[PDB]
Amino acid sequence: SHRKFSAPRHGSLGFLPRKRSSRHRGKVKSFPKDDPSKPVHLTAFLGYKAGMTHIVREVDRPGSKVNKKEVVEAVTIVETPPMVVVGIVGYVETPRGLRTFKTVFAEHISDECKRRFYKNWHKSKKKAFTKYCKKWQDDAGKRQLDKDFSSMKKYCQVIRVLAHTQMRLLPLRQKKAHLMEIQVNGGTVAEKLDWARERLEQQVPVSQVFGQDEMIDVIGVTKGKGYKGVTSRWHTKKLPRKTHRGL
Amino acid sequence: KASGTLREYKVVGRCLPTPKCHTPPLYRMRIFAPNHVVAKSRFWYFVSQLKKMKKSSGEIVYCGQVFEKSPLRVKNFGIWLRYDSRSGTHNMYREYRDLTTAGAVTQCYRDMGARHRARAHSIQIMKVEEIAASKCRRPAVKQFHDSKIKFPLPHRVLRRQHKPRFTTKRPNTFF
Amino acid sequence: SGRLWCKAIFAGYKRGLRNQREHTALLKIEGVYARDETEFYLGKRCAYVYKAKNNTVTPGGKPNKTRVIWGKVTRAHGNSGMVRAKFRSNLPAKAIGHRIRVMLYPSRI
Amino acid sequence: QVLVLDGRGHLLGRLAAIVAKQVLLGRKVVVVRCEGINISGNFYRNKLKYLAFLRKRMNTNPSRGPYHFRAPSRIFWRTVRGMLPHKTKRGQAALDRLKVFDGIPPPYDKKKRMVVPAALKVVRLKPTRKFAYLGRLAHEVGWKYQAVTATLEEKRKEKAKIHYRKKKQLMRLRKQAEKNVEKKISKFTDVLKTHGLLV
Amino acid sequence: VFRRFVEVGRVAYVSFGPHAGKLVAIVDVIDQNRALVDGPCTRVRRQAMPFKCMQLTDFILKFPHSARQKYVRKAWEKADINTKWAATRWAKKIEARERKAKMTDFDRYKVMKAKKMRNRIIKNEVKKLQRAALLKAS
Amino acid sequence: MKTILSNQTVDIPENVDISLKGRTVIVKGPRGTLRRDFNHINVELSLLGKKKKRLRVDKWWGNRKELATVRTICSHVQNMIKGVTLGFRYKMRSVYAHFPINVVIQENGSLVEIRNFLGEKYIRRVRMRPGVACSVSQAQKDELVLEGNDIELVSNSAALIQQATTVKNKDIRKFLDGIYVSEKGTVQQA
RNA sequence: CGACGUCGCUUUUUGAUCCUUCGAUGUCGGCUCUUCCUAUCAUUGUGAAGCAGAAUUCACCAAGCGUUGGAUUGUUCACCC
RNA sequence: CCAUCUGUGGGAUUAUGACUGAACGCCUCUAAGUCAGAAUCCCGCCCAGGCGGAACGAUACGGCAGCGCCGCGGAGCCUCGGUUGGCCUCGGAUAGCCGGUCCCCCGCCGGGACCGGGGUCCGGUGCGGAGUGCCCUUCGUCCUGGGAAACGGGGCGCGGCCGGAGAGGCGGCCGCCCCCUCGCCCGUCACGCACCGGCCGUUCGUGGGGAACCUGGCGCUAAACCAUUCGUAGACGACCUGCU
Repeated sequence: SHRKFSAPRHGSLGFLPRKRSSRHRGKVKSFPKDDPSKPVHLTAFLGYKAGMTHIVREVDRPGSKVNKKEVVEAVTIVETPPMVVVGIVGYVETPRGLRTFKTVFAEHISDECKRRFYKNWHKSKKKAFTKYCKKWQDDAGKRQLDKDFSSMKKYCQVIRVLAHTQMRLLPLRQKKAHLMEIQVNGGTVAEKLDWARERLEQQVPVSQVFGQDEMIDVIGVTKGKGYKGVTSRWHTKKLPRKTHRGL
Repeated sequence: KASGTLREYKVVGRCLPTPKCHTPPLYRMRIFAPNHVVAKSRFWYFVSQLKKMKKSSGEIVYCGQVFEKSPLRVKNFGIWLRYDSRSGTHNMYREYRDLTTAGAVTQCYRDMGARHRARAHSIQIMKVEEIAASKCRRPAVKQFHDSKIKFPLPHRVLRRQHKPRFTTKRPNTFF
Repeated sequence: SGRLWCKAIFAGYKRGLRNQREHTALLKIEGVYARDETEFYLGKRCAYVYKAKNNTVTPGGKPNKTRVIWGKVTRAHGNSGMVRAKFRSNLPAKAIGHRIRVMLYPSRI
Repeated sequence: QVLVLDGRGHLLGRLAAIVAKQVLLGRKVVVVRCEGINISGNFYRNKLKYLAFLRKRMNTNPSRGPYHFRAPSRIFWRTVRGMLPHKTKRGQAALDRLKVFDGIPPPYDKKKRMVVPAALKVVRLKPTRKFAYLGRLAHEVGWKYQAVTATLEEKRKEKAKIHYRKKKQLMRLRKQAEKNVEKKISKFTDVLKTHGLLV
Repeated sequence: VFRRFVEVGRVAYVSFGPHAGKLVAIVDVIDQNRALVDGPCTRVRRQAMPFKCMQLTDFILKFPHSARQKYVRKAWEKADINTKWAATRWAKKIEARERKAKMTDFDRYKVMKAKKMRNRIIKNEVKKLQRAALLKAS
Repeated sequence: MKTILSNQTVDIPENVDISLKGRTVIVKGPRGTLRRDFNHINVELSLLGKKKKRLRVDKWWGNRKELATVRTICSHVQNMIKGVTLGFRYKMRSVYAHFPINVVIQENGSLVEIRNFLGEKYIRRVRMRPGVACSVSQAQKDELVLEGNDIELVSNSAALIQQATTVKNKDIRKFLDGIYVSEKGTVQQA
């Protein structure tokens, strides 16, 4: 037969490897298109959701019914202790997409970031980059650094800075810093690369990265609710409450 | 039939001489057949088609080609054909231009089969005559009597699969 | 020194389309690329050569890991230059796409 | 070595057939510049014949359903797989001796590229018919690298022109050297044209 | 654009066919494929061959929309073609190539040694030329 | 059929100059230079004569639908000559009933602003073709003057502006308001 | 729009037939759910009209997205607010 | 939806309307060559991330061990594919290739002087010889003579100047230092009857690929899982966590 009535399909098939996300941190799959029509500035930034709260403002929509009157809105308090930036990665482009050309870590990186390379801080010697460090302290290493930055200035044409948050300033149980790249939109790769070079290993504020009264996007892994049924997951009507083995 | 290259046979036949009259007359036909056995059979076709004789009541007095008169003289033929066309018989007058009359007729069969898709078993030639430039009439033929003609080889291409499949240069399709 | 055998590509078997005969192999001799060029190779001796785990014995020499399946070209085959050849054992069919040495032992020049 | 074929200017089927035969015989054929491969027929008819393939998916699945491929490399690779066997070990070990690329990678960049004039467009097609580029076909039906490949190839071209230039100069120097020392090679200049070379 | 037309008296090389390698003059065009030809001093019957077996040259003669071989022979020898042709380079290439294809084995051993020595000499003087170019270069 | 030969000849005024590399024909004269590269027309363009009197298009062995092209290429290069020596000009008058078409030229050479159409508050910025100078005239009350060298260009822009101002879901047999190409012309006259 | 004529299509009707299962395919309708077709009711873009506007009718590309809440019968079907 | 927020940008065109323009001296949206064009179509944004890839860190004190980097040495296993190389311009087809200037100006002291590439000239070729029917390498050990040679040749010689990115292999030259001036073509003594008595798998890519074992120099001193905790996750696994 034909479905004797027409109703919208339940759910959305455009989200349908529906499963646990392998990432635990919202993994930016995109970035605003690069453009030399601006001096450089970072474009992504990490915050923590603590809870909502009210707000009261006099709305400004000209000509609308509620214009110039008071309203209340429900805002969500994401707090973001300032991040540090500890590494610079270069991308090149090939007919098959991009390629992670090379990376350069900082001279010294804090334990919060070293803690991201390990599984048993208690059972381990915390020995990362203990050899890499001398590529900052021996002149030969500095020459190799020069070669690396010359290459990343010439061939690479998308540059991203490794950054992380520092848990130490934060009342969360955790002590393992969350690490993310940030892509640097702005003028030529020379300006991008040298500028981020100079900005290695310094605190990154918030108001620098994001403007005021802006319009940003939030990426995260939603709330989880366990292996769940089929009238709550896709919102399908319960069969009348006299059926057999299921309803 | 199955045309190869037609050869213009000539056949002469008669009915058997009955006691009533000592001998009937003798008939000559000019028939295009790739071999003289088919020439004989198609002669019987034509004769039974025209007058009430059959090979049962006839014997083929003479059967042999006519060697071409001057096969080194380019000559343009007008050919009076009559065929059948899936909706009724059509008369038709085509034209060709070649050396041997047999060549002209074979060209006619090939281009009737292509340009008009009538098989070779439904075409019965009436006349083929070499005629002058003042009686040739279709333009396609008409454009080839000029004391001087010149035309380049416009876009010329030839075989390179025997010459290597995998060469390192590319063909020139000018000269 | 140097090699003395023309290269050959073992290419298939005399087969209709669903019947395969293993007593008449097909070679494609690199060098002949059209019929009427076989007339030199007809009857030339040809060998399959390969290696294996266990050793053998080798005429005029010490044992070596090489083995050979002998045979000869027999007749021309196709307008392209393929040739038919029969070997002293049906070819092991692992090599359709491999190399055959077509030598110059019977030389009717 | 291994055969390498320029993909520019050839037809699709007339190159696929020969490449498949050569692979299955054993030559390790490589196809390069697989984006400028021509197709006989106008553009919208071929784009229709691509969407008419692109609808051949299942209900939703990739399992029960064909894997389309939208880059010129793998469209050519699909056609060659069609003309090969690909359900038998001979066919798989065959299809794993062809290698396609878009444009040209470096290891073959500094390498000669033969052609197959049995398949060239100028040869095998009239002047007054229409053809449609595989680059544009793929970029219409989704291949996010048109700009990238064009730029990389045209940067190669500027790399290679100077090589060709030094080649010109070296050939000229050869001409000059021959004309400048040909008072002692005339004996040798004999035994070449005697058996029929250089002229 | 085209610089070799097909005239009433064009003189053409044959490239395919059973008369291959020869030269022969067109007499008159039958149609767009086939044109009656002959060469009496080039030992060919008068016979209609396609254009695809033909190949064109620069030598043009004078005779009508049909002539007698008696007369075309005088027309041929008027130009004395078999010297102008055999002077054209397009014959030298042919002749040298069959010289190669009939070049025997022992000839091959002469040629290999001679050409090897020539190449060493060429690289000698060429190497001197690279030495000389740089010193005056910038 | 395959007619053995068809030809056409243009007698070039001396005051012009024509260069060619294959089918690419470039014409340089008093008012400027134009190019046009006729690929897939497949003809022979030849230039003959002291002071290059004549040009000859020749099509060999063509069919009917292919001899059709010879005089088309004749007319194309003829209009090219007309542009380079004279220059093309088109003139537009905008009919209106109760809403006087307000057309102004927002930037100098192109980018025509059109507004007050039928009462529509919808402004339009019609982008004239590159190499085309628009100029609202003044000796005629409602007059657009389009000028250029390539008649292709000027006329394309012309029909573009005409068609961009038309009604939707209305009777075009009574509602008529809009701009129209009126009187096809040149720059200067013999 | 279309009579007297005439050529097709579709298998969303009803027939005609017995090929497949009688050591079994669970056979009406409704409820829930996916998806498909187009010969398009509405919507995007269009031509036409006996089209001034407003409505409405014919036709084209087109299935991406909609196609309801109830009284009466088991109802498919129907009918009505 | 019983409260609250958020839900997006391009390309190619179809119907259709047109530009130029023949076919057919006119006419023409079309036959060559163009434009505008949309809940369609394709991609972008958003979901997963391939017997698919990338960059980077750390890479085992029983120093009384397990290992890595170099230069070889030493066997034994087993896998089995070939049997000189080619280092490279775009591209055009009713056209090209190549030379040099008289000439045009353009970026690297261009413009103030050396420097090619870019144009425009004119010349040789074209069934392409500056041609893949093509080119280079290319053939048992030994005394002495002629010709090139000495601006040479060789050095896992030092080093340098430097370079190479779509998957860095690899590249030249040069400061030197050392060693021969012989090795290449044409001739002159010869030398192991080379050894096979007519006869097959030997004639190089080879120092090839992978596991497992006994030599000298220089360097490494780790992590993972469990157990445990946590609950931002959980059917059990898996995940996020803490632990001198």
